[PDB]
Amino acid sequence: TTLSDKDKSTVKALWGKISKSADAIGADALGRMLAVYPQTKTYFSHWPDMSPGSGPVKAHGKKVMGGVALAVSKIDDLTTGLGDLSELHAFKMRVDPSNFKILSHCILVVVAKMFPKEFTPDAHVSLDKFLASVALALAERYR
Amino acid sequence: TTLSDKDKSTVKALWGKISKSADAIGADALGRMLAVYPQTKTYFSHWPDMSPGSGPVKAHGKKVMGGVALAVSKIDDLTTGLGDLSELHAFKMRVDPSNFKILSHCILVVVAKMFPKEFTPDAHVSLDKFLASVALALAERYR
Amino acid sequence: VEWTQQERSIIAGIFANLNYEDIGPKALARCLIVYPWTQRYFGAYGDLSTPDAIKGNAKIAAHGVKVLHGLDRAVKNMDNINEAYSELSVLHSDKLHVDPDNFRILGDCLTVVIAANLGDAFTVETQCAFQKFLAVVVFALG
Amino acid sequence: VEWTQQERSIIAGIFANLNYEDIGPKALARCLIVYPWTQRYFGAYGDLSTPDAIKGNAKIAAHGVKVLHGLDRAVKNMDNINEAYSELSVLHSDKLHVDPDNFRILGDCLTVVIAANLGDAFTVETQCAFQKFLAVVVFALG
Ligand code: HEM
Ligand code: HEM
Ligand code: HEM
Ligand code: HEM
Repeated sequence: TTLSDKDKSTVKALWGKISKSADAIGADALGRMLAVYPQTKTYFSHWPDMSPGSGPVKAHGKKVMGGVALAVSKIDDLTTGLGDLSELHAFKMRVDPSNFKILSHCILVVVAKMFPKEFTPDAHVSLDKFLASVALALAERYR
Repeated sequence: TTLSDKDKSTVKALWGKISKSADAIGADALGRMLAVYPQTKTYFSHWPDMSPGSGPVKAHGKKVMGGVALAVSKIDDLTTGLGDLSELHAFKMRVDPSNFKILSHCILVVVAKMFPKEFTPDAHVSLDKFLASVALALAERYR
Repeated sequence: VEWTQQERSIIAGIFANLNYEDIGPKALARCLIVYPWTQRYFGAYGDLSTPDAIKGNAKIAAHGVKVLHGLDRAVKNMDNINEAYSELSVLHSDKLHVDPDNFRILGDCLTVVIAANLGDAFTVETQCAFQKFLAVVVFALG
Repeated sequence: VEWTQQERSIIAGIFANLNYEDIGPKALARCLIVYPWTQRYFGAYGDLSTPDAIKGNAKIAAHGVKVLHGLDRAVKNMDNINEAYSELSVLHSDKLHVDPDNFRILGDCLTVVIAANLGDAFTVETQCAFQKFLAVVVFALG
């Protein structure tokens, strides 16, 4: 999972083009993870409404891409950089680690949907690496 | 994936106790990978015999636990530590990542079976983490 | 393919010799400890805070033995495990929506505890048969 | 699975829209680039060294198009992908022993390509039905 200089450069270049859509990406991605993978909904069950484009999905999606924005900031050491987010997801919430891959996948789909021209195979390998690193670093506080 | 101080001593102590049976753990775990999970035979099909205790499995089981020992000594940097073998497995041989979890499992089973009293839940958790960090180290050179 | 005679006799043999109150609590507790997110499903079971507590947890011990009797049902019905398991399937998959990889995990904790228990008796061929049985139950559960 | 009419017609809708000459090559190439271990199964397909070379590869490209024709066949058989896929399953699981995680991963790659291509036509509803569909296909392959 170690990210190369090429991976970091690629992810940061991609983030430079996409980041003004970060709220829309997060919203569209959370929405889809919950509808397309309904088993993730058990984590959000206290929410009034979990449906695509709803008030809570939009508010939370911003937060979630704020977390990805945070990781792009911390890309040299995600392990420390996402420590608080690990505490919350792994230790408090006990999110099953299989769901991180799902949200990662949903984010890549929405980025590809939104920026088809930007999202080459090359952007795709490095963003997928970065997302795995994000996913590992979020798993730090299980055990 | 990252190992705690507690994790590294545990694995050292346990490896302290069980090193003397290395060649036999390797050979039994490898022999068990290939028989219980026969999809794994594809990578070893050039061997004249893959059966449990055959010469190739004993000889190789020996090298695998060789590599395990290295990891133990290398435990603060498995990435650099296992650079070469990752190159061999992940780049040159293209071993599918799903396979590293199979062999890891087979090693904890043989270890449980041989050292049932030292193979405590505490040991398991650290050994399993450690074998995962080795898996991840080995996966470095895929992409 | 499907079951060879040698296979059904290995599986019958494991479960006839098995000391449930020993293997069940151990495996379940190992699983909660080694894979802590599985604790999420056990909030009703009280003190899960340390591994010491998980190990001393009486509710967790009872449920570990219940797991093993759930396998005995597949043992008695080796040819019809999918049907035998449909209600447990609905319980595990359509109500609790346990990611199908956890079943694989617990079946792993259980193989390890059985391996530690049986020692020399957990031959290579016994492991082949047990894992083929477990693969059949986890598929049944999903 | 237990398809509603809306899912049937969404799924048929997706594959009526797609030009498989464009989607197929892209999706398979992307699989090989993003998950290079899958390159292991394509030793006979010539030049896989760099990315630029993967995309330029006519044998990989044609094979991506066959994978889409494979999918299309599953859309012709939505209630019996299992039966319709039996030989594909013998081929991927019994002969080649592709780990099931790989079918998942090329499924994902395909969904990423389809998403880039369809833009605003790739609704939430569309992906829900598309994934339900791929999940039947990967179970049929394994
Ligand atoms: C890319 C991976 C992920 C990122 C970056 C992410 C990010 C975040 C952030 C930034 C927060 C809010 C923290 C705060 O209040 O300060 C959050 C909360 C949460 N996340 Fe995630 N998350 C990820 C994956 C997941 C997954 C897979 C699940 C469950 C399927 C999940 C479930 C939750 C839940 C339930 C909350 C709290 C809900 C609430 O405050 O009402 N997240 N996440
Ligand atoms: C903990 C995981 C593993 C470790 C520590 C390990 C270690 C090693 C070592 C030390 C060697 C010998 C390299 C040399 O010749 O210098 C080796 C070779 C090899 N490994 Fe692994 N290995 C692991 C996992 C796997 C897995 C999961 C597979 C596939 C199922 C695999 C397939 C091979 C093969 C095919 C060879 C070379 C065999 C030959 O030379 O004929 N290995 N490994
Ligand atoms: C080897 C795979 C598994 C088997 C054979 C198994 C078996 C069983 C059985 C026999 C029951 C009793 C059902 C009843 O009373 O109707 C049960 C209940 C349950 N199982 Fe499992 N299980 C497996 C995997 C898992 C996993 C991985 C989890 C959690 C991550 C889990 C969580 C539960 C829960 C929460 C209950 C309900 C107990 C209650 O209502 O308090 N199971 N399981
Ligand atoms: C979404 C999952 C997949 C589908 C629908 C799919 C579909 C197909 C189809 C339709 C064929 C040609 C069958 C024929 O016309 O006889 C094929 C062959 C093949 N597939 Fe897949 N496939 C999938 C996943 C995979 C994966 C994950 C791999 C491994 C990385 C793989 C490797 C191969 C290879 C090497 C061949 C042909 C070898 C030959 O005989 O030249 N496939 N697949």
